[PDB]
Amino acid sequence: TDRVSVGNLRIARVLYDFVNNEALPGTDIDPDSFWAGVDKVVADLTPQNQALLNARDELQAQIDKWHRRRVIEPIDMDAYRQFLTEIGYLLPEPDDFTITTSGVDAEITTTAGPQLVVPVLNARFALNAANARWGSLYDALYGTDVIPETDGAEKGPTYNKVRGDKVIAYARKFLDDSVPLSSGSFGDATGFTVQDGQLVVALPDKSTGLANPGQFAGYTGAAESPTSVLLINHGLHIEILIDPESQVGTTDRAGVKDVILESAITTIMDFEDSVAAVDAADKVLGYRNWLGLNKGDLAAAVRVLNRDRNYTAPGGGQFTLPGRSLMFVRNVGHLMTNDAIVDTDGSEVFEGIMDALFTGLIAIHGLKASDGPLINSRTGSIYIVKPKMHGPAEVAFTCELFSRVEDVLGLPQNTMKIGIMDEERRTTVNLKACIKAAADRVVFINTGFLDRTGDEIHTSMEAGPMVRKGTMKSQPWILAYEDHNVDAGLAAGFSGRAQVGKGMWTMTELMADMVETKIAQPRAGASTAWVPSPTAATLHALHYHQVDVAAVQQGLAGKRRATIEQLLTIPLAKELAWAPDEIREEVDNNCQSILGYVVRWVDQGVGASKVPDIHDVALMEDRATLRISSQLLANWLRHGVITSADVRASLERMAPLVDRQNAGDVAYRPMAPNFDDSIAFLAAQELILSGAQQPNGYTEPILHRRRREFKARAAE
Ligand SMILES: O=C(O)/C(O)=C/C(=O)c1c[nH]c2ccccc12
Ligand SMILES: O=C(O)/C(O)=C/C(=O)c1c[nH]c2ccccc12
Ligand SMILES: [Mg+2]
Ligand SMILES: [Mg+2]
Ligand SMILES: [Mg+2]
Ligand SMILES: [Mg+2]
Repeated sequence: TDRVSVGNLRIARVLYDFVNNEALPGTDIDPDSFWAGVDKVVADLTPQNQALLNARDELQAQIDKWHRRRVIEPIDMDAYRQFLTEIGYLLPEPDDFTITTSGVDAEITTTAGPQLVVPVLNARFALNAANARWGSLYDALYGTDVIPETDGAEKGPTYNKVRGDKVIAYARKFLDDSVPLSSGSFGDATGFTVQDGQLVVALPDKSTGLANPGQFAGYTGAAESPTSVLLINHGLHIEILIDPESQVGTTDRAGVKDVILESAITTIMDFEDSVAAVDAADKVLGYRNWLGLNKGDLAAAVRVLNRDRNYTAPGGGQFTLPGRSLMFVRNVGHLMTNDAIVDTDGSEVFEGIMDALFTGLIAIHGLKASDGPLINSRTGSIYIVKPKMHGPAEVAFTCELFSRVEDVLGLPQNTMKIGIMDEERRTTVNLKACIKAAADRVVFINTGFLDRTGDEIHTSMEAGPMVRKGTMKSQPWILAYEDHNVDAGLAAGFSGRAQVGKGMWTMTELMADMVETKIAQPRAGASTAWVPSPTAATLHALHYHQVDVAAVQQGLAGKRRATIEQLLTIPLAKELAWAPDEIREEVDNNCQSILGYVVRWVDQGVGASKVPDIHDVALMEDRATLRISSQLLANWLRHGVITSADVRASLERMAPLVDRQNAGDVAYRPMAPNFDDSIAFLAAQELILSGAQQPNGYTEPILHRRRREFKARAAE
């Protein structure tokens, strides 16, 4: 075969060559030392990794049996909690402590703003994401439904000046709200000059300054005639571009062309739930993009990474603001193996261990000058998001895994920082202990609420039928879970030190709703929350201007707003909650969601994209939504809500629907009418019917297997 032998390992040639020829040069790490380190880290940590997974199996088995020796319905909370305690699921809270993480960048410790997540396998999206640090507010307002397409203000093939005027007025009002004038309104401004180092705004009757002069951050061009004016509010920059000779500028009363918002302050380059990668060839594509990102030289077809932005300080001197979001990388979690490396017995190597070694190695390039200044962390950290951990022993393992990798890479200890996803129940209920296990590495906690819902369903699979998917977002457990996350963070001293993050808005086209509703996240003390696109980053940024996150977090200090009983309130459906037609649309909804996502995953290897749902609402969802949908259907089938023919009929009904929605594509092979000849259709069916039997309801084992099958089939 085509592998390279290194001690006990057999490494796929593509990955071996990539590491040697692309990743290693420039690092000063000796190739022989690196590979021997890989072999030794893998040898030392593999049995512990496996034991952690066995522990999940043991715990879930005990829970399944507890429910199966079932009473007559309502759960006895005191008994249940005592049970969780006795089996080591629910562990004691450690005493109060404060995190000690150092060498973290201001983007994480201090700045509250949007956090963008993007599939690393897509080079052009990853590039747009890195550049999303700065975004046009005019484009984001004009191009979405935040400005209502009413009579007269609708989007056409050419610019609609009536709609344009609304965009302008929306932005003026934002300016008045965020950086107030001493008197008057930006709506009445006729010009901007800089005089003796202070901003002067001409009104039609007089001139005025900012109510708070300190919000004047800089400018470009001559002071007497600046091309732009830079402001700051709540640590976020706003830049008024001034150009009377432009399409929009000629219409504006002050010659204003656009308002640019500092938007995606950080971006997560994703190797996990938003990509499909099932072998070395797939991993390498991802590693190569992550490499191009850190070196500054990634470029896509049809392009490049933005340079830093130049300004003149009011006081007088040239300075620079970052032109890119600070980049995290999301590694895969502890579950999966990947044949990119096998051992001598032919066993696949743990993929999470590989990601640490390789994304860790590659990240070193972002700590040094690109060939321009260094791309990423100026304070010397590597930021890794670690998803899907179950409890504090699993966090401690990641800690030791990073420590060992730091040794192999010749990096100082604690260089590799951890963004902890709070997205599994055993982590939620032991959160304080989970943070403590990462006390000198943690840079965020985040409520990954979609995965969290999946785990909620799987954990209590045998308890009874669960409420519908759309109901989950408002169940007591999840609300308690959101508050409990913030409390634990603030109490560990995250304020000023680490991000307290919240979850993804998935409805990419429903931007007016996002602007209206996602404001609840910073209001809840979240210093960050996830957005699916640069456009969504720009709009979510509005929320950080209206909400003083720092102040909100100070007010929340010391409070305990969720009990363990609330956390443990299983989302069981009640007596006769649904009519026949309600059950049927919930089934169709889920079968459509599964099919539309799985067909692109297995056939084209796309792990995330805009997928229209049943009512054609565009959704940017990923593997976690699949986890929920398959687990819910498995749960309804398990408890007799629906029959196996119900499931079949719905799959078979929804399948041509999906073929139609994707009739546009060219690599698309239709599932109907020969369903059993469709590897994707079979994968979809398997995720439901075998769903209850997947470890913690995870979808990767079925998905990886079927994608690999498809790839193999398309080669004979
Ligand atoms: O009485 C109780 O409340 C309680 O929980 C009893 C026990 O767990 C055990 C008693 N003998 C044992 C041997 C092995 C493992 C557990 C036990
Ligand atoms: O809630 C979770 O468990 C979680 O981790 C969220 C996600 O991964 C994403 C949800 N929609 C997305 C679109 C693009 C990239 C990532 C995502
Ligand atoms: Mg006992
Ligand atoms: Mg997740
Ligand atoms: Mg319901
Ligand atoms: Mg199981």
